[PDB]
Amino acid sequence: AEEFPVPNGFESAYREVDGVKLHYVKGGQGPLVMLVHGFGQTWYEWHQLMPELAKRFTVIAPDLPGLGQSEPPKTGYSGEQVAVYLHKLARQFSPDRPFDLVAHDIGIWNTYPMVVKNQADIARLVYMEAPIPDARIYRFPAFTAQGESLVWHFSFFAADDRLAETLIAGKERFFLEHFIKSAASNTEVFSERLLDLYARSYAKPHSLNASFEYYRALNESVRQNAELAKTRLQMPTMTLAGGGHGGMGTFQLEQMKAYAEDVEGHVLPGCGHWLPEECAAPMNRLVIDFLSRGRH
Amino acid sequence: AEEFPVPNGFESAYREVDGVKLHYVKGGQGPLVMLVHGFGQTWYEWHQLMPELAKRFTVIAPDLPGLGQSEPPKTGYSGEQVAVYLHKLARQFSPDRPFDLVAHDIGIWNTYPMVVKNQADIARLVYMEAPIPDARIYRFPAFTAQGESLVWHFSFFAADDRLAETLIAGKERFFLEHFIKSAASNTEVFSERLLDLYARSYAKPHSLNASFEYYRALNESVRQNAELAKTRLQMPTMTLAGGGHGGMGTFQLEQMKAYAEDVEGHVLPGCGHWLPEECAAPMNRLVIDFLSRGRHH
Repeated sequence: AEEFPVPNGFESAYREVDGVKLHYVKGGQGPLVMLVHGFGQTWYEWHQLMPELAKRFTVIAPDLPGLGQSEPPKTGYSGEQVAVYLHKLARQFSPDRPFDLVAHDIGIWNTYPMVVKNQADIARLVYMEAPIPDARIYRFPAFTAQGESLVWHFSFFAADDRLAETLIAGKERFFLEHFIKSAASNTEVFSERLLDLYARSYAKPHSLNASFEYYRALNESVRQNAELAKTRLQMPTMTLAGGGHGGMGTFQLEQMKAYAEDVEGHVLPGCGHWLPEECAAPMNRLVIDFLSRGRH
Repeated sequence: AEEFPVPNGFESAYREVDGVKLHYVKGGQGPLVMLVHGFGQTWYEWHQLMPELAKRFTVIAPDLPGLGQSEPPKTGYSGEQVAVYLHKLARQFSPDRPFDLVAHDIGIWNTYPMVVKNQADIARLVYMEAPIPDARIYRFPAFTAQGESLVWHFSFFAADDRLAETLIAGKERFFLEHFIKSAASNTEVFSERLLDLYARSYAKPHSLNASFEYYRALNESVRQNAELAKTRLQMPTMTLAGGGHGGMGTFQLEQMKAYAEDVEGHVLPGCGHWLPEECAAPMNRLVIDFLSRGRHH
């Protein structure tokens, strides 16, 4: 059974990586591009980009460990631990050539360490809508003169006593709608059917827990990255951020400048946090053009 | 019915104030001292301090509107609106003489406006463990490297769609134990028995909603206080703060210095947010001593 409809010409499949059964959807021909989703979502957030990208690239979109249809990690949920699974998965399909990486939301947390540690393996990098975990996150305000801040959920999700699972269980559909729409500019793209699909997936008890374990490991990820960041990224990089309600604005590019020698960035007016769904056409265009500057 | 045990020699009663029935516990003789609780709690947090004060003062401890056994406010939940109820209540019992005020947590939010607008009615003031609503609250971090963010719950509670009530309804007892203990240094004082009492009270549906309305009005309270703070507090004031896990530390006194001409502050080591329960002996002593510098029975 599939949690989300697979696009025509793609296959839903599984690979064991270090004893963890990872789910992915894969299609196309050419050099490999890996697309990595974030919280509240699955591989499916890429379903509109995948068909167009598959015209020029072999495209793979995995479910993060514990989410979608992927087994939980056996090591842990820190960025460095999770990135190993994603790196080895990619290498199973692109052993002889570097591959491209596109990541969104906590997809960034779960890929950065494998990028900085295996630079020869990464041809081009696209990062959108999420801080790389570092001391910058400790400056985000708890509360704003407009109400809810962007990242108060960091503390909610990281809290012990299984605070988040306990409060959210039985109300996954309600919570996810509030969470997604509150960080959106374009709330309409999130139909009741779409939210139904996402809620059913993350409502699996192991997935609801997995979701929050990423946040419970965030400080550890920050400590890990403090060491990793001593080495700058050298591959061509592009950042994307939403310029509307819910988006990161200039933060995305400004942070990445401290990490990457060769980076260009765009802020998309009228778009919030969920770029692939809120602003699919221009996001898809920018990603395709950026990756197509290389061999394909 | 009483949600919490009234101390010997005290009475539990009600007073209608501007159409709102407020519950309070009262005892003792002498000048009036009003003690105002905050979130997650009721008048009962003061129950160990009350008998001691009542030896020298008339002591009144009301339930905040909508919380404990008090009706919700009819006007609104902003500090200025709620402060009217508390000021009028106090003044029914002390119409011809100034009274003392002790406030904890959102008790501060709900009293600061009536203090600044009626300075002659307030003899002495003790504030503990909460920021006065102003621009400083927008600088607290959402997420910390060590321990936990002190005020991330502001956003949770203020969120639209009744996010907090919807998630917490039916799970009040679980949520309150986590909330209280995560903001405590001495977690051991929060026995299951005591937590049962507090949770039962704020589980009343109107109380759960009321709790969050105070946070939904926080920005409005900030805007109100921006005008009010143009006049400094002139009466003797004391701040207390926990120095341990969950406490405000030096922030309490540092902010109060911007509001008060006459302030002394204390940070209590090994104590978190819940001073009256976590550190009863030193907190009670500091409060009784400070209030007893003024005229008392």
